[PDB]
Amino acid sequence: TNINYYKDSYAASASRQDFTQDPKKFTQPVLDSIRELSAPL
Amino acid sequence: TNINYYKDSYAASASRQDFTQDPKKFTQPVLDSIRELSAPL
Amino acid sequence: GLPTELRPGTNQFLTTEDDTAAPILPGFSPTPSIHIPGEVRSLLELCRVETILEVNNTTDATGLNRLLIPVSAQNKADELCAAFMVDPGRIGPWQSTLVGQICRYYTQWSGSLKVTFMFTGSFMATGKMLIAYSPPGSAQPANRETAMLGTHVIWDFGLQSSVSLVIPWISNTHFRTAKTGGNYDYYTAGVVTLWYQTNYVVPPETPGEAYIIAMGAAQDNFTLKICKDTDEVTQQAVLQ
Amino acid sequence: GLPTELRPGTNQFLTTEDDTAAPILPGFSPTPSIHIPGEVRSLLELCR
Amino acid sequence: GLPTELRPGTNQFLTTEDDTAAPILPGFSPTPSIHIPGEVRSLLELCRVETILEVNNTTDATGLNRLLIPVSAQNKADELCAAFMVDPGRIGPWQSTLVGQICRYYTQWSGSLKVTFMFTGSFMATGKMLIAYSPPGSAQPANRETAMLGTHVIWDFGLQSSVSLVIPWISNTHFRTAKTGGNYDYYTAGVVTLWYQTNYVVPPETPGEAYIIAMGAAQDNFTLKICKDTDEVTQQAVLQ
Amino acid sequence: ETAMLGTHVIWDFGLQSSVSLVIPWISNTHFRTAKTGGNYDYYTAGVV
Amino acid sequence: GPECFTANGADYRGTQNWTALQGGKPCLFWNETFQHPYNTLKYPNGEGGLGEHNYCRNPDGDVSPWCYVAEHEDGVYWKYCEIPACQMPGNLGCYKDHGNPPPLTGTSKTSNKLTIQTCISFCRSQRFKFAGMESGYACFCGNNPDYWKYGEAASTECNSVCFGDHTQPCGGDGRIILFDTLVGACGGNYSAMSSVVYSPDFPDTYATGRVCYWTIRVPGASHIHFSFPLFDIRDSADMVELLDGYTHRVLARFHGRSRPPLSFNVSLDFVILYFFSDRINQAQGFAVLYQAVK
Amino acid sequence: SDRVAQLTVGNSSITTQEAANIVLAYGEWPEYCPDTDATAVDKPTRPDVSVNRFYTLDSKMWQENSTGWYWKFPDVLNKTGVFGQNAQFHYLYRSGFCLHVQCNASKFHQGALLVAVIPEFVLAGRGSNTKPNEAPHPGFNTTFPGTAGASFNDPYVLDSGVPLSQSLIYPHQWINLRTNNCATIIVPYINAVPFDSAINHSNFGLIVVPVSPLKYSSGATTAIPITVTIAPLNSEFGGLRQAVSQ
Amino acid sequence: DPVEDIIHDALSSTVRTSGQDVNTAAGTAPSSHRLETGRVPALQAAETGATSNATDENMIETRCVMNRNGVLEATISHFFSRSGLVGVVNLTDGGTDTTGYAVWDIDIMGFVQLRRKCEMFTYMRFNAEFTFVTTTENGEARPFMLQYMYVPPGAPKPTGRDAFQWQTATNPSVFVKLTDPPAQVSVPFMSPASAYQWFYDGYPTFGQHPETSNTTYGQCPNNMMGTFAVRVVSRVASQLKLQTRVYMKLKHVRAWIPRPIRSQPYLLKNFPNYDSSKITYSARDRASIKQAN
Amino acid sequence: LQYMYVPPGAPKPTGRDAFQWQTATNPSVFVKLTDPPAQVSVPFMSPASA
Amino acid sequence: ETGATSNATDENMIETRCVMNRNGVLEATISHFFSRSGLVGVVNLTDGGTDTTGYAVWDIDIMGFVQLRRKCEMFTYMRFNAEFTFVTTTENGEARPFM
Amino acid sequence: VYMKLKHVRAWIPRPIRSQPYLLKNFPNYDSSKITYSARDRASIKQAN
Ligand SMILES: CCCCCCCCCCCCC/C=C/[C@H](O)[C@H](N)CO
Ligand SMILES: CCCCCCCCCCCCC/C=C/[C@H](O)[C@H](N)CO
Ligand SMILES: *[C@@H]1O[C@H](CO)[C@@H](O)[C@H](O)[C@H]1NC(C)=O
Ligand SMILES: *[C@@H]1O[C@H](CO)[C@@H](O)[C@H](O)[C@H]1NC(C)=O
Repeated sequence: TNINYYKDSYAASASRQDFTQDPKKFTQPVLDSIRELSAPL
Repeated sequence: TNINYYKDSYAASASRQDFTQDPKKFTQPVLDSIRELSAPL
Repeated sequence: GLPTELRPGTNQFLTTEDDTAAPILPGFSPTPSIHIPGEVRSLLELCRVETILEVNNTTDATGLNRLLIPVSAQNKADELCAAFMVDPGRIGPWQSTLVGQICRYYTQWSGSLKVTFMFTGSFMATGKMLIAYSPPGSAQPANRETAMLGTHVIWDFGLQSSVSLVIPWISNTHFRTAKTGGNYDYYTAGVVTLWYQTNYVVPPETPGEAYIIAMGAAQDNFTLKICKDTDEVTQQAVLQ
Repeated sequence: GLPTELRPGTNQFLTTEDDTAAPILPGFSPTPSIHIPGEVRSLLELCR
Repeated sequence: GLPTELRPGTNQFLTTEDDTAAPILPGFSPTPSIHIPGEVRSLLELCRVETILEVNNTTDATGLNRLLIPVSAQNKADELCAAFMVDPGRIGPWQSTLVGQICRYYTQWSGSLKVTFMFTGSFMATGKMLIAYSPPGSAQPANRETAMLGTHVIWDFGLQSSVSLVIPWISNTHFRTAKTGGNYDYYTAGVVTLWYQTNYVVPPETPGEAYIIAMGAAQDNFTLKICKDTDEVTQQAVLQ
Repeated sequence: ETAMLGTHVIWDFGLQSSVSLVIPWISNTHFRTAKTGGNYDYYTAGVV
Repeated sequence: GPECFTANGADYRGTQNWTALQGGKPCLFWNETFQHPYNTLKYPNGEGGLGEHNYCRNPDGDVSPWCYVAEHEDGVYWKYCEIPACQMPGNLGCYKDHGNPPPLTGTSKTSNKLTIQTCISFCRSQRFKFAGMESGYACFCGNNPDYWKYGEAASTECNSVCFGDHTQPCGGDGRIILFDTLVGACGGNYSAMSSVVYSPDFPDTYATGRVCYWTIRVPGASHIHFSFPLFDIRDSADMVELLDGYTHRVLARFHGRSRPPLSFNVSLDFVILYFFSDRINQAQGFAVLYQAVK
Repeated sequence: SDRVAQLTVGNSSITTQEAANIVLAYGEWPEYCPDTDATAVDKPTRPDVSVNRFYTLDSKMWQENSTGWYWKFPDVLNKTGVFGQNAQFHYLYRSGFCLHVQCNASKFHQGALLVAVIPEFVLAGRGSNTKPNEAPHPGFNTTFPGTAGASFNDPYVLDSGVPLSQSLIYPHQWINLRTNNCATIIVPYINAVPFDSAINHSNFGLIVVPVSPLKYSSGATTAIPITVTIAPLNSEFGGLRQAVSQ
Repeated sequence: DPVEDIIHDALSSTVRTSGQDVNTAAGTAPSSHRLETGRVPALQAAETGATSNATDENMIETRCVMNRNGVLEATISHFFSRSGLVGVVNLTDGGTDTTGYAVWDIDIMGFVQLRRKCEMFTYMRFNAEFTFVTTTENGEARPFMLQYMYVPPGAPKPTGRDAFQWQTATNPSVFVKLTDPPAQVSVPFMSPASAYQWFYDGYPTFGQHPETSNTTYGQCPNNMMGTFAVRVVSRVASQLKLQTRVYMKLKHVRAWIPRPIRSQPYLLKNFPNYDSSKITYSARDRASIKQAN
Repeated sequence: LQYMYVPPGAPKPTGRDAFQWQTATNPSVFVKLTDPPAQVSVPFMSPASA
Repeated sequence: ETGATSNATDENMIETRCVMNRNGVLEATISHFFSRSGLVGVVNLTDGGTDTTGYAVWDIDIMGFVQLRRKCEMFTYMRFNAEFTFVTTTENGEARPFM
Repeated sequence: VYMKLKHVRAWIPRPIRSQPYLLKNFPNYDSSKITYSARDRASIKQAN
């Protein structure tokens, strides 16, 4: 519904906000995806 | 028909006025809903 | 760009217009609400609940006793107990009820008004009372045989000590205005007057005086008009 | 915002234009009317 | 042209509005992007990763040792090892963790917080510890038999030297604010206190002191509110 | 204000001048014995 | 020296009649100002320096000296008066705060019943010789002598009330006050020349049975001249004793029944101020002032 | 057939024979915290019998020149009862009360009483001074009187600058000595937050005002008392911790 | 099944006033005389706290009126839709005042006419529409520019005219001219609580509370919501005495728990303190009881 | 300039610094003098029908 | 020690309850975290009698002022589009009829 | 001169700088005044 009065792309304000969160990139950046409630070692 | 030029909700003026009146909340806040023309006691 | 012209009525911060304004926190989620009782959605909702009148608003009646009319036995019959002007916006007893305070925020009012009268006397003491509403015209009547002619309700004591009178909405126009005096007394709504029907008959070893609590409200057809700054605030100093 | 330009003829309180103005009492219901005789709708009605 | 009027709120460079502006290079194609790891899309994504607290933020603890709490054997039992106020926005240890720095950019915060405690002692030295969170109210408790009553987690050493406590989000309101002091301490979130459960029992020919690293973060239900200029910058001179 | 804490019944006068309290059977055991005193007061049933 | 010893200006009876040195208001006399709550009709015999004048006093128990002035609809019916002379010895002034780095980079704490001496008891417990309040709840110790780095500010807007006691100021929000640690304590040695010896736990009431010995060892001073500007003792068992230092000998005695004189010369070089108190009933506090003249 | 009344909560069982008509504040029964709105992530506790009893406060005597009394809730119950020992050990709290007040008098006496709950019943310093640092303020024991319940000083403005004449917007019920010797109110949890502290935030007040003065011909009972029996419903508790008196 | 007492109440722990939408005024139907016992709507019992429902049809010989009077303007949504004064600032930028800035904490209780309206409802929830009118002390407009930064709780407050807080990389600010129509901004419901509270029967903190002077009483912070600062955009001072009023509107309002209207005059801002020496009686004093003017 | 409508019964202004100009209920028009003329629509606000 | 975050969820430690939360995470994303405008630079176009230049050149460096700097330091590589705004005034804050 | 950032896409989050800035294009701090992030407390077991 957001609208742009120019034929360029970079004159829009909030053209698509997005919910996308991936804690696995930083919080658990592990090879062996450990179990949620087990002993890691 | 009312329109908002922003993607937030709190920039509208009178987005939905409403007729909703409940005199029973305050005027007759009674357990035993008394009769309309009888003796209460 | 699009061609346009600015009509008159621009750049004016109108106090009561209804337009959008720039959101100050973009992309904001408020604190989610909670279901709370007592959600009022109208002020007519508050006009339909009773609040006491300061009908005994006299000099030499200070303190809490302004809310109570005295009632004593009358050796001579055909006696006048009390009376008050029904006009809510007008000064007088209705300054102490809510429906008279909230009416002052608006200019015009319509719809029937009702008043109850709780008796606080002893259980054994009994008596009859006549509650007479007089439409406008002349002043309050002299004797009860002149106050009959308006709509009146006769009251008997006993259990269930609160009778209800309802002043019917009678008026030439569709709306009376709250201001009264000068030429605005053309919108006067009469006077309610309460008379001793028979007496306040008391048994022995019982106090020979009592009190009535005059509670007033608005009937379901109460409707109001444009807004108005009230009169009960005259702030002089800025609050520091 | 939308691009635009102000043409001439702006800021002029024309006595006979026909535009909207800000309502002063928002959400107002008037006193309901009444059927009154003699409702004239034209001045040619009075020339006859 | 089209008739129109300028409402109030015009010609105002609002810092946080969201409108179009004239493109400066008409018909421009940017440098095409490249797939780069570490693409963050939220700041809550950064609150869920641990960073060390400067819990030993005392005079006579300067250098790197601010990040470490000492742990030694106690000849007398029922001893208090350390404690700190859990409030992130408040000054204190949480100024050194990210979740306390990033919370300062916002006003209000909610959601459970969690802290881990890595033990750095020798392999043979073992010991039990009690980690007690106390909700608000009185100050930090005097003895551990008064600090039991809050939610507490008991910790045993061995392999896997990092236990996890999670401070549950308990509060009358839905959001506490970062500022604390005066009347804003109504939003205080209690105090975490760590107690010697039994002792720091050491074998012979082993150092009789050790350290714990207190790492803190935010639980998955961490949510934040309107923005705020932080407090950790007071630039005086313009950078030349 | 110390005797509130047990089961209590509040009584108003008027007509029907006989209220009823019922002492509920509360006891550690299944049966109290009639003898009371010494060590048999372990089977005491309180006070009205 | 100062015309004022206590941190509010109660004993201040100065000649100032204005409300400020810069932009001062001509203050109205106490004997026509009767619509305002303080005047001279219902206050006979001068409760708090009240008489036929317009000098700023403190008869209400407030945090500052003040008076009553009218306005051209751009003022309030009173005004706090700024007096540069009533800064008690032990007050380093009030200064404006900025944030980071703080001027006092010692230890910082926060309470909710913080009076003044609770911080001075705290910086003394950590051997930081300067203290700092922030708006009645926050403590700020530190040994730094560069507290003046941000700028000197007037002592009028530095007067937000303490949460502990509601009769003395604890600075402002973003404005610091600085009290030394030698005051509000006892003991130690005074090798300085003309410093000021205050009660234990000043400004608060001394605690239950505060017994302690001051030490004034001055090199080569001919005579020591004491004074008693503020000396209010209520119970008799609470005493003050001026002892000799070499032989531990009694020279003078004052308590709640023997009122103090103005001053008297104590002509020796090593004197001891002894203090002993009772457990039951307490009193406001005492302040003295020694002058080593060679 | 309507004058009798039997309310029984917990091990208690109250009865009143002359008073009639239970008034329920705002038409909503007291209910537990719903799942979709609570914030206290830990499990709260539901004793439901030990605490939900009819605790009886102290008797306040009514004289012919009396002014009024008032209480605060749940402040009246923090030293007594298991509910007291439960509120001192928990930071969070939610409950809904069943007020009930009694004033017995003979059929020869006269008088009336205004009974009303007052949500968020703050009080007001009684003084013309507007100096911000020297402003008159009510003391702690005046605003949190405890189990006893203090008296008014000027009831016509409720000691808050609000006229008593308008005080019937709140849920109320009149005791009047000709027809009813007692009154009762069932009030839900009224608070802008789902839970609150119990020894800091009082949810509401209660007022018992002698509007019509007690008047009796000489030769009768002169000492008329007033007792209030109170009973929480659907109580909650969360965030266990050490004791806290105040 | 193991014990009935635990499954009985849990099954019966379910949820325990379907008012209609009234578009117009309430009409009335006729009514004739009715001479019968047992049925009486007058003799109610106001002592139960209920409102008497003695309708007009049930008392007198009424008529048939199909009313049309609109109730639109009486709802709370359009009752608070009016904007109103909130505060004034005094940005006295001159030679003597070497500050160049003026900070004002938001308190709508400072002015009575808007205060007395919101006192009628104990808990409110709304979104605001602030409006910053701008002028000099003489009412004159001038060619100058102003900055209007909102400083939330916890933010660093400005210190002077050249302060770094005016960089406002996070704090929302309004840059506006003085030859401009008034700036207008919408503001959301930014409480930490779920609803605003004009009253608080207690204290923010725990611990002791004295009885000699209780300055922390009745001060909930959930409504206390930070400060709002202004300067002229300039590093050297221009000599002008400025005074900008600030106005707000209330929209999307939702009230709760109606409260009576305050009759006594206000004396303080955050405390509803009246004076015992001058009790302003609500009703005007009449001559005698039976002398309705 | 400020342009407040004062209905019948409202408190009339008393001076320049009057409290009635707080206008929390009375409709007011705040407008500049270097402005095109202010223009406002007004409804039929009689207590009568005509 | 493995560098992972501990996943000790609240349900797995204490006797929790059922909460269907509703708190919005919209305002915490990076898109609305940098949406605020902020100061970048100042120029000093001292056009007078002494300064016979009449122009002032300023190289774009957002690092010059701290409050915007410290925000973008949190992310090492960024990609965005900008919305510049050139407020205009004199040293006295006065506006004048010039171009 | 003011700027806004829109359509932002970040990568590789970096810790927040605590030390004060001294230069423009170089993150140079001062060894003589290390600004410790956390405020200094009294002792370890004295949470304010
Ligand atoms: C840059 C924009 C400036 C305008 C923004 C200022 C913040 C406005 C927040 C409004 C908060 C609710 C209204 C405040 C009411 C009272 O001040 C408090 N409830 C208590 O006094
Ligand atoms: C006529 C239009 C004038 C405005 C156009 C000026 C050019 C703006 C280009 C913006 C480039 C990205 C933002 C710059 C950031 C920093 O200066 C550099 N990254 C390094 O210091
Ligand atoms: C102040 O100083 C003295 C009296 O204290 C007097 O000569 C002088 O006129 C006074 N000024 C005013 C303005 O009262
Ligand atoms: C009031 O005090 C002033 C200042 O001392 C004096 O000039 C004046 O005469 C006094 N007036 C009266 C009535 O005592």
